[PDB]
Parts: sequence; C-alpha cells; structure tokens
Amino acid sequence: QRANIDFERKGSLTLHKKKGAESEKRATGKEMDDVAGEPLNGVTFKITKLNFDLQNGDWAKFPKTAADAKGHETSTTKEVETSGNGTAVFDNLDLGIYLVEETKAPDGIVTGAPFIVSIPMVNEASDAWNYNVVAYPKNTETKTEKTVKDADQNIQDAYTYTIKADAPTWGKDKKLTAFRFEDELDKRLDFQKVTEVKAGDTVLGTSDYTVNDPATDGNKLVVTLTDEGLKKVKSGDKMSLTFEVKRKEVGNTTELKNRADVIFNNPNTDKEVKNKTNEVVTYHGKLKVVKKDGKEAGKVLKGAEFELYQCTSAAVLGKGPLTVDGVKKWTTGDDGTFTIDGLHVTDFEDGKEAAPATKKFCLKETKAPAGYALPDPNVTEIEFTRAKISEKDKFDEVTLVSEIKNIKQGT
Ligand SMILES: [Ca+2]
Repeated sequence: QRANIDFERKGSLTLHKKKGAESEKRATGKEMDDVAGEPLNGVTFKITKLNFDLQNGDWAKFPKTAADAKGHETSTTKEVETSGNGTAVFDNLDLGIYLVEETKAPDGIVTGAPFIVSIPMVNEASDAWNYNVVAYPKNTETKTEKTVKDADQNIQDAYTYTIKADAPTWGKDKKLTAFRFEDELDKRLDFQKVTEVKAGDTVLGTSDYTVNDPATDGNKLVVTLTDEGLKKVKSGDKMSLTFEVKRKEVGNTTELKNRADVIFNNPNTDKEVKNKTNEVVTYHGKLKVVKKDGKEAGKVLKGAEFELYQCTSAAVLGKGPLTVDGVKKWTTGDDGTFTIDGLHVTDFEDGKEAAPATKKFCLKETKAPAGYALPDPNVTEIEFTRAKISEKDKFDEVTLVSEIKNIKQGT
C-alpha cells in the first residue's frame, strides 16, 4: 500500500471545546476522550486556509505558531459555533494549513490563544496521514459578584461593599500582568477605606495594591494590584475586595444602587477583559415628626423632645437611644417638627427582602413642651418600610411623617 498524501481527498477539523484548565500536553491531533473539564457550547471558531502549498511547497518553512501565520491569510474562511457536547465540525476542507481563532464566546469566558493545524497531519512519523484532525481548545469561566452588608446601618453609619471575582488561568509561558477593581460610587456616598483585599486565601498587605482618591476622582473607586501584589496571585484564584462607605443623606430616592467592574489581561491573548458585577441596592428614608396639640385644633408644638429606638413593638424596645448622624435626641422646631435624615428601611437589608419584616422603629417622647403632660404611652412604633415611606400626602416619596399629640396639664 502507498503512504503518500492523497490530494484528491478532503479533510476535516473537529473542535471539542472545553471549559477549564489549559492543556500543557501537545495533542495527537486524533480523538482523545480528555473530558477533564466541562463541554462548552456557544463558542464560535473561525478557520482560515493559509497561502502554503502542501503538494509543492517546502514543509520545513511552514508556520508552527499563530504568530508565524501572520501575513499568510487567504479569503477561504469558515465559522462554526459549538452545539452538542461543545463540538464544532469543519467538513470538506481543502488540504492545507489553517489558522484557528475564537471569534465569539458567552459571558465570562476568557478564550484561549489562536492555533495552527495541518490537514492532513501526523502525531508520530510511524502514523498514517490523518485527514480528520481533532483538537481540544480551552477556556476559563470567570464570574464577578457584588454584595452589601448594610443591616441596621443608618445615614452616616459605615457599611461595606464586597466584590468577588474569578482571576483568569495562566499557562507556563503565559501570566497575569494586570488586575484592578473599579466601582463608580453614588454621589451620596463617601468612601471610607479599603478594609480587605484577598487573592484566594491570601490576605494582601497595603503594599500589594493601590487606592485612588474617589473624592477628587469623580466618586470612582479604583483598587489596582502592584507588581508585588500580582506575584501573590495564583492561577484561577478567587479575588476579593471589601471596602467601607457612609451614605451622607437620603437624597432624591430611597434607593441607592451599586455595581462594580474587574479589569485584567487575558493571559493567552494579552487583550483586556472587563467583567461587570450584578447591581445591589441599599434603602434609606427620612422620618418627619410633627408635634400637635391634641385638644386645641390645628396647633403645632415647639419643644417636644424624642429619642429613637429599634423595637419589635412599642411595649418592647430594643437597641437605643440610637445615634443618627451625631444626634441622639431631637426637639420639635418653630414649625412643630423635626426630620431625621435618615434611617435604614425595615423590610430590605444586605441586598435582599427582610426575613421576617419584624423590625420597627420606636419614638420615645422624653420631654413634653412647657405646660403639657407627658403622653401615656410615650412610645410610638413606626413601620418604616419602603412601601410606607413611598406613600404620598400632599397635605413625599422619601419621607415618612409621624403625628404625635400632647394635651395641656391639669385639665
Ligand atoms: Ca411618604
């Protein structure tokens, strides 16, 4: 039998796309059953026939890497997306040298580097020519998540944001050359400090990263890893950033949203990868108290003193007197009112619906205006929920108003 190449034959390329760690094992070009990772559907591959002649050209001069292929591209191309078991088949292929590139991939996928394939090929000199080439390209799934720890933290109380992100994987020629966290903070927020930067289970020191100054940087936070920092990062490590903030005021809406970004190099293609987190929400509103004379019609009262408590009901006071923005006692003004700017809603915390919505606020009247008796009970429980603060009474959307009555002493 002849061992020659049959140039009246047509070849094929079969890609078995995998989600996982790179193959530092040079592939046979034949079937391998290397299901180390999970099959990845949705990745598109583009093959490009190169000018090189297998029939009459010098094979010693043929490209062996994606870099050597540059400048030898032809108009003959084909695009296929992975479908069943993360498989893309390129059929009725003219014999020749092809460049294989990833054109599209799903969200969070860090693609592998482009590669070169010969149709036909041999793994070993003793093998028969192989016209049906099989390759196992690799990819890495990198997820980015944002959480908020803001339970019982009112206006000017420090609360934290935490950004979690999967670092990419890198081969032994390849490396992680850049890695940063970006977060555009709402104008109502004041950055406090970065509390923790973690690479896997390794808590980094302040020499391993840099912090910009959000106040003079349009309220945008940037936390970049230095050269020292990067050295501590291992392939595919779970990166973490916890930083502290204070909400200055309630503002125009009860809700305050946060979303962040992670930017790193693709170790294989060296091109920048931006990854965006989910959006998290913190809710605060204002509490307005109006002191009224119970028996004397349409009359407000100056000089009524109050304290604020956490409570399950008016008969059962919890934490308090509470300090909200350096004040732990409020007195009604010349208009018979005061406004606490502001408090954490009782029905939504740490980024989710409160379970159970048992928390309430309690106003304790500590002193009645001159010539007025101290009401009994002197405690008013408040259902400070998003829905109740949202109600309007033109007689607003971010303020909940509480009417409290006092009666003149003696009679
Ligand atoms: Ca309201």
